Amino acid sequence: SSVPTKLEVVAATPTSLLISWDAPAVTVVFYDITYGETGGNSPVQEFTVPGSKSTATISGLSPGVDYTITVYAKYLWYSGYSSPISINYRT
Amino acid sequence: MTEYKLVVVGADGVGKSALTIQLIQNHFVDEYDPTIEDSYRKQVVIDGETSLLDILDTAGQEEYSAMRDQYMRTGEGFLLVFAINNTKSFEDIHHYREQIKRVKDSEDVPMVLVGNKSDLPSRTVDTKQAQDLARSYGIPFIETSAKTRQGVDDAFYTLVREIRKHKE
Ligand SMILES: Nc1nc2c(ncn2[C@@H]2O[C@H](COP(=O)(O)OP(=O)(O)O)[C@@H](O)[C@H]2O)c(=O)[nH]1
Ligand SMILES: [Mg+2]
Ligand code: NA
Repeated sequence: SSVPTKLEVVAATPTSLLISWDAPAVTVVFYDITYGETGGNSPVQEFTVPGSKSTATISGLSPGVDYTITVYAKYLWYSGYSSPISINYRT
Repeated sequence: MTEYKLVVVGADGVGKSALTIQLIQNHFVDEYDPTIEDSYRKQVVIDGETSLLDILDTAGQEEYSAMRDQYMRTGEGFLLVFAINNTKSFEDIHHYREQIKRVKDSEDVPMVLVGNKSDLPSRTVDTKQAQDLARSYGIPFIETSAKTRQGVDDAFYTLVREIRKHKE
C-alpha cells in the first residue's frame, strides 16, 4: 500500500480530536492533515506531523459541528503526495 | 578513487532536479547513462581528491519500488533543498532532517541546507532564517540558483567535504 489507511477518531473531547491512521509502506517524511466544516463555508485548517507518527491531535474545534478530516502522506524519497484518505466526524 | 553517494531531497518544485542537471551538464556526451532511473554520475576534483559523485534525485512516483526506498537511505550525505520563494518548503525542512536521521538510525548524517531560486524577486524566506536553522543543526547553509549556476558547485562540494569530515 502507498496510501495511509484506516483513518479514525480514537478519542474526542467536545472541541478536540485524537486521530490515528496506519502508515503506508512507502517511507513518509511528514503527513499533511487538514480539517474543516463538512459544508465548506470556511477555509480548511492545515498542519504537518512527522512521518514517524501515525496519530495527531486536532484542537480548537466547535462542538456539534460536522468536520471533514483529511490526511496526505508526503513521501520522503519521491515527489508529491499520496492520495488522500478522509473521514467525517461530528463533534 | 573515492565514491560519494549523494541524495537530493526537499519539497516539490524547489529545483532538486535543476541543481543536479546544472552540476552535471556540460558540452560533451553525457559521460554516463545510469540504468537506475534518476541517478547521475560525475567525476570532480574537490580539494585535490579526484572523486566520483553518484547523485540520487528524488524520483517520480512511477519509479516506486520497495528496493529504491531502501537504497535511498544508504546515501552518505543529503542536500536539504528549499526554494526561497516558497515558505512551506522551508517550513518542512526540519521534517527532512529529522526523518533522514531516523531511517538511518544515526545521530550524525552529513547534510547541507540549500536555499535555491535565489535569483527570483519574490523572496518569502529570509537568509537570516535559513542561516539560523542551519546553525542549529550544525550544518552549512548555501544559497543557490540553478538558473544562474550560483553556488551549485559550492552546494555539492560542501556536502562532499562534510562526508569526509564525518569519516575523518
Ligand atoms: N528562477 C529559477 N527557477 C528555477 C530554479 N531552479 C528550478 N527552477 C524552476 O523551477 C521549476 C521546478 O524545478 P525542478 O528542478 O523540476 O524542481 P524539483 O521538483 O525539486 O526537482 C522548473 O520550472 C525549473 O526550471 C532557480 O534556481 N531559479
Ligand atoms: Mg525533480
Ligand atoms: Na496510528
